[PDB]
Amino acid sequence: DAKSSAYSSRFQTPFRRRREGKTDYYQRKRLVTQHKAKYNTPKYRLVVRFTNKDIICQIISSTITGDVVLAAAYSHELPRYGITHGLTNWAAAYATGLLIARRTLQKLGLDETYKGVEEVEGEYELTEAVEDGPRPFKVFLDIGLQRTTTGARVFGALKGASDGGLYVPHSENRFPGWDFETEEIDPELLRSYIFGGHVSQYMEELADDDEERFSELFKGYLADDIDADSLEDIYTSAHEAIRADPAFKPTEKKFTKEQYAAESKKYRQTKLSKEERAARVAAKIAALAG
Amino acid sequence: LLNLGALHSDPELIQKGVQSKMFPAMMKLASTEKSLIVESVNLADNQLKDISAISTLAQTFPNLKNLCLANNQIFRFRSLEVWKNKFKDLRELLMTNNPITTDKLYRTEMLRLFPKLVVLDNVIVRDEQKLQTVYSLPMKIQQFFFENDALGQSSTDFATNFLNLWDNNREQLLNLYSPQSQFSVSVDSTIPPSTVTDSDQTPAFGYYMSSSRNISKVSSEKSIQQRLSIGQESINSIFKTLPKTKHHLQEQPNEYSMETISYPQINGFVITLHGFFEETGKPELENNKLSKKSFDRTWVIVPMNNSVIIASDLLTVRAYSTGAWKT
Amino acid sequence: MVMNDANQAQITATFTKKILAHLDDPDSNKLAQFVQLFNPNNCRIIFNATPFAQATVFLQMWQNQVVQTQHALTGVDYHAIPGSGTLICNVNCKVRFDESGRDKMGQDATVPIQMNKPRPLWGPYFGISLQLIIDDRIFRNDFNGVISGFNYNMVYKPEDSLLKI
Amino acid sequence: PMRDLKIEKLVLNISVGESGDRLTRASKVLEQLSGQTPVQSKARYTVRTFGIRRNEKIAVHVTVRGPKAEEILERGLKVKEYQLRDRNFSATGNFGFGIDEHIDLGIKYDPSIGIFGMDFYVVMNRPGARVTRRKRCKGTVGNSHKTTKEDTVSWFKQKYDADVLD
Repeated sequence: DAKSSAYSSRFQTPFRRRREGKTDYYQRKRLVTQHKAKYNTPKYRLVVRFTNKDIICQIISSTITGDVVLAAAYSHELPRYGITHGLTNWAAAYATGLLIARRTLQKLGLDETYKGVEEVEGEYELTEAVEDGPRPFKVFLDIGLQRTTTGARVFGALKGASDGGLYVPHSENRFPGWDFETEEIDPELLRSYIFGGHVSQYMEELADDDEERFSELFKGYLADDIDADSLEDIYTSAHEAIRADPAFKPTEKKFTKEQYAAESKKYRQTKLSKEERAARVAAKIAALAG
Repeated sequence: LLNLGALHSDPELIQKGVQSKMFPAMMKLASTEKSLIVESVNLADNQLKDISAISTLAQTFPNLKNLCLANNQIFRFRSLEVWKNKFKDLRELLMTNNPITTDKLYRTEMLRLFPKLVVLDNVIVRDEQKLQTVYSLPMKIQQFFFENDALGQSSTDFATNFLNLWDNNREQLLNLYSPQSQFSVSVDSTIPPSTVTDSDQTPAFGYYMSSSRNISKVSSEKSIQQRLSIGQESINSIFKTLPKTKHHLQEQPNEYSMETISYPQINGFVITLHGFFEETGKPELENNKLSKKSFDRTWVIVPMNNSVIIASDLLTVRAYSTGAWKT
Repeated sequence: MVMNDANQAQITATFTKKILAHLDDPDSNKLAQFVQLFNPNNCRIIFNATPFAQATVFLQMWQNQVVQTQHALTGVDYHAIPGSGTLICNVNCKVRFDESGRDKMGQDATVPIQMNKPRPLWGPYFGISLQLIIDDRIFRNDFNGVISGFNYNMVYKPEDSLLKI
Repeated sequence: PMRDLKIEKLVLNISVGESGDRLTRASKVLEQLSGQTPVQSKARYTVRTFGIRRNEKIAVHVTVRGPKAEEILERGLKVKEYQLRDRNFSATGNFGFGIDEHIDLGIKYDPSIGIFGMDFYVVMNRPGARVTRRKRCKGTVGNSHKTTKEDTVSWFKQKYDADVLD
């Protein structure tokens, strides 16, 4: 074990989020740093993250003592809107982007003047400003440590937020349907992905193929008795209900603060005093000497 | 056999003034000769303590049977260690007056060097009377056989007739089969050893897999039920499912190997023929076409006064290689 | 008359598996079980195209003159009929070889000039389409003397195999 | 339940002292043996005793994952007659060997190619080794989950029924 005193003296540790591997500080600097003549103006970023089960979307600004959330949305809040199955796919990413966009625009007050792109056809459209009145709320996309490929769900949530009505500056060549051999888009692939057509294509194809993998993988859709030609109506009804009731409601907890605290404290351990530590060392000395 | 000893004492080769790469290329020359047949070798005292120049002889002279290499000058076994499964059918070896033959291992490792040895240096290290029946087959095989000679004659006649009809036009499958005469069809994905002569590497029959009523291939019930054979309509469906192929039996009647028997439960007679089926044309229903591929029909026909009526109609796609008929 | 059900396919798969197990059972005491699983009353059994009459003598000569191998099953047939008790399958079997240079009974090839077995020394495999025509009463486990035809015919044997047919 | 000691990698490599037709030959050999296309490798530095300058190709290698790994491993153990020698086993828990005269591997006796040799090396692991290979939140393996020499020797002694001499 390379544990020299000189090595451990001269060793400089990195930052905490760098040692645990959760922050690229290069991109963090280039993303957070503001023009010094816009004095106290916050740069707002859209943090979109993927766990194994959930999608997180957050509007964050930065202060000296720590970050501040302006609005937030999760993929596990979709069963009050529709979707119960496939909570981390491209269509769910579009839905949670649209949800956080309508929520933030309603919270500011610009929801009735920046309606977004209703009647979505999968094209390319930046949120243009109005001739009179204000200009749209602009956010910058923050994707973190995830690689940029064509067809990724981070750009799915990007298109969801931009069609919700936030001005998020982007190009189109990382959208799934881009042809690198012609440098153009085919928006029918974008339409089918926004309505979840690849999952329906696989459902029909495996239904023609071996049904063992079908009954293993898509067993929730068989238990819910939802035909494969209903996923588009599911996504459309979810978009309508998202644009209808955008406000957030809490989970109505039973695990109150004192109850959850006392139960978790009774389950988990604690430390030991230096008096008992010196007693254990004295017992060690006595058992070693006798 | 050829003798390659004492070439450094022959005036036809001593004055020529040339040995290791010469013998390692003379192995290639003796393999490309192909009309001066030599089985054994005689190269005693070849002025090498190792076996470098005689290393490729095991691959070039794969019909080795004996070797006399006495008064050797070898003092190791690692030069001979590469001879496992190489000239392993040879049955005589002795390289005495040497540190490679006067050691201890000459009786425990020589049998490993030549497992098929019926002799060991003017002796017998194995039961050579029983080795011809234990290390090989006990009896031969029959490329064409039946319960009777006239049964084999009528079976080969109906088999060649059915193969010629399926080559010309199989549109009368509904008229060849009755209401009860059903069918079956399958394909052979996996293949044998790679050193099989002229062997198909993979079954390139990708236009016949959906209607294959094979049990352990697909895992479903309704899929094999739809791919399985009903009467005349689905029989003709299976007949036009695959690629039409003229019978390569009249070229190699030997490799077209047919067994036969009777059926006591219905007073019928069965014949299992197997030959090749090379498909120039294919199925017109919508890597894609066929390759070198074989076929085997296991029919069970019950005769009458008019003709015979089939009961089983089998189709088997396979990987084509040589047949077990030749010697 | 007939139909296309999963019963014949399951019977073909289970018969191929049970046949491979009964042929890989290398001991001599189960050589009666092969004839008892085949039609001990009356059949037609030609294994490797040999004019054999009764399965008992063939299984005895097998246990005295053949060791074990492996059987890679790659295709089956399923043909059935009505009013004839027909069920026909064809196991596409890659059958291996045994490099023990003897029969199954663990001999010593060395002529004695003066325990535990060796490694499972195998050889190159030969392809065959082993056809079994049996009776389809086994949908509720009735397989007592049902195989009317047992035709073992091959397709390709590799030159690397030890025993030469 | 999770600790299993399965096969992670089977790497086949052929190193050639020349830089002639022999590298294309061994490339066709590796593409015929494994089901994937191989990769040729450039020389690091210059030697002039091996006759090697830098930036020119020397060796060919390929990596195999999946069931073809243990298929190739069973063929190599059949060549090695299921015997290792208590070397060829790292402290980290990997093991390999080398095969002269590759004709006994299903490879035929073609003179247009000839005779080569090979090195087989097997990398072993346990489930949950993604923690050292992912990008976000990289970590380590704890000092009870690592594959060690005695664990590999006992597990792949009791399976494949092999023998480890000395």
